[PDB]
Amino acid sequence: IVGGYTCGANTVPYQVSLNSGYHFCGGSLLNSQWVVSAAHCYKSGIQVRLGEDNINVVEGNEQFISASKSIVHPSYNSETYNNDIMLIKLKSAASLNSRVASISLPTSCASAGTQCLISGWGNTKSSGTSYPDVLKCLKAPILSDSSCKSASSFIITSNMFCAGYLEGGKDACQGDSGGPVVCSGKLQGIVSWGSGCAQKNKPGIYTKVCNYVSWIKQTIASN
Ligand SMILES: COC(=O)[C@H](Cc1cccc(C(=N)N)c1)NC(=O)CNS(=O)(=O)c1ccc(C)cc1
Ligand SMILES: [Ca+2]
Repeated sequence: IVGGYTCGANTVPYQVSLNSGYHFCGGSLLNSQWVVSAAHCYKSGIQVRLGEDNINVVEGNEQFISASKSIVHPSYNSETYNNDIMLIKLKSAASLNSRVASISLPTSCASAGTQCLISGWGNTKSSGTSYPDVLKCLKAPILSDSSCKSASSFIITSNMFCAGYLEGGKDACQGDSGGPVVCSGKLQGIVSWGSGCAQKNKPGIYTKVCNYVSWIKQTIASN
């Protein structure tokens, strides 16, 4: 997260870190047994880390639980990142508490201009690299598709939205992928892609979660 702020320990209790020896992506807890992340974060041997603030220090509220199954969206396209969404089932249910908690799925989508909270342990620099230990947070609005497309020339699909600031300085970044975009109490986005980080006229691109809720619910019901 570039241009954000330190969230405060466990203030984003649905935020998970995906670990394969090291943090590599974010995720969001959606019930005690399931995490949602980006398909482009898929790998085998994922350990889900819940209750994290400092990812390099055991502070006392963590739960480390191995993935038992990962399910990449049936129509995920790795070239364009269309349908960049994945479900991860935990080998054992998380013990839910004030620091390890689910985020509600939307019943309807979020409109342009709606303010959201984006969070993660990604790079905090727009030029070069610096990776934080504690969770970072950013408030950012959803942009209209037309403004986003005209400013950026990005090719996006109806399964993506743009959020951030066209002027630059505030954005998600490498290492935030898979993590949450929460707007008005609902998980509306997953950190997916962009061009650099926090560059002018290059806002962040997010998987549009509202389009996937029926798939999420039926997948969870059957697995
Ligand atoms: C700094 O490193 C990068 O090049 C960015 C990081 C990144 C990741 C996620 C979000 C942002 C953001 N600024 N909001 C930035 N990667 C990428 O930006 C994308 N990875 S990518 O290069 O593999 C890629 C690019 C474009 C498509 C359609 C699909 C995949
Ligand atoms: Ca920790």
